[PDB]
Amino acid sequence: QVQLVQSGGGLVQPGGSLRLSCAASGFTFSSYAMSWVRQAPGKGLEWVSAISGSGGSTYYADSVKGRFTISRDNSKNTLYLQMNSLRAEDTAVYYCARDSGSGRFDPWGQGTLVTVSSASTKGPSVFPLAPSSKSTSGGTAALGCLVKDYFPEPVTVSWNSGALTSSVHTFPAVLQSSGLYSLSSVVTVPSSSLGTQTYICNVNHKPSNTKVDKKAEPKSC
Amino acid sequence: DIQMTQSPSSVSASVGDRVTITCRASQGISSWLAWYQQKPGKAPKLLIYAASSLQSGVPSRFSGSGSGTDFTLTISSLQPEDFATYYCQQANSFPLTFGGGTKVDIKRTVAAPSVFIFPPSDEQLKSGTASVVCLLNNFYPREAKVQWKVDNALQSGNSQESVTEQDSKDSTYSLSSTLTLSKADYEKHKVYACEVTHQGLSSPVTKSFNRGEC
Repeated sequence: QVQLVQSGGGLVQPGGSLRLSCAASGFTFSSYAMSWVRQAPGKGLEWVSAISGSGGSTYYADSVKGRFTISRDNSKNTLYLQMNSLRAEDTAVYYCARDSGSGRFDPWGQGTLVTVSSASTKGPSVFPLAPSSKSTSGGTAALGCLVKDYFPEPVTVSWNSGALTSSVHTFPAVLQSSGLYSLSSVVTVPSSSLGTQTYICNVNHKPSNTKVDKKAEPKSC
Repeated sequence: DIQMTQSPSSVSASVGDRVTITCRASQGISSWLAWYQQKPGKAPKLLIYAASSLQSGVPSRFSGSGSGTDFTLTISSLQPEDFATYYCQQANSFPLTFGGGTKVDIKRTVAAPSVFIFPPSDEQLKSGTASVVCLLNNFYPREAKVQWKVDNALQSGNSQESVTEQDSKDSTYSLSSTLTLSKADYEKHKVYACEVTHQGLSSPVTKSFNRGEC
């Protein structure tokens, strides 16, 4: 079975270097051209580079020429990408791919995430997203938790120790100008419940060993 | 550089519907255009090569056509697993270029968002930053416009949005918008409002709070 297995992605400081690997199995690697393609958050696919089966010809997109270096070890059947002088915009999932004739890509590797950022591991602060005390009962009230200023992902959020699963939306994290992540987890409940029932978000950030239970009790506004 | 324009940017269709996606090249690319399927969090999968040749293992409901500068992808009868983002790619000359992507949606009836606003906690207010959050709950289609106003002055450049993937039960979206301020600026204004425009709303919905009463 034709397989591409990627490794080497991770966190790199701005200006640094990183080497990506794509191990190929199940076909004759030396008979096929290969490419790197990348994908920025929420964006489309962008082609980076290609190399012929022998390694004699290399091709690069304009945005990356001179800065990254694609190479291959046909004896270990592993493609590679040495990345130098890194910038924040190079943060992406990188895919290796087979040129299977007429420019079609088959197979794709699973991709590997490169995050180019200057930051340390930080556990998050958790803040209530609270409605006000003046909610008509019978209506729908929203409450939640703002999970602010952490790196890296993930944070997991459950509600009432897993008992509250209906109407929960944990939003994808957004990267702030500071380089730290932020996300919100929210739940909607009947407004009549706000005086008798407690709502607690369970936040787990495993890289920083942060465990926080935060209650989104409201405020009199 | 060969510019690829894919249209439309998004399509909402029901299971069983026919969907058509176009890819236009700025220059002649003969027939060297491929179509790809990418499901969320997964690698792209080859669907179509040489504009019209079906890749092995790809269902027969997929078809490609076109030449030169004008190309078309057709799914004759949409099936649940074909929800994905679809990309065209040219292989005529370097650089290789991709279209902007087309996200294919699952159709349901129009649903207006429930809108909620959350002031920052006093805890946050001790750290020197203020986050005001506008939540859009359970709406369809995805297109909605969120504008923040602080004492009726339009804010720009200080909010961020996040949209959920489509719900597997009711096919709606949710949006979180976080407006970020300094503590001093938050204490210097009174009325904070998030204004929502959406296809399902006959008029803009505004949710607001007064900081001095909180």
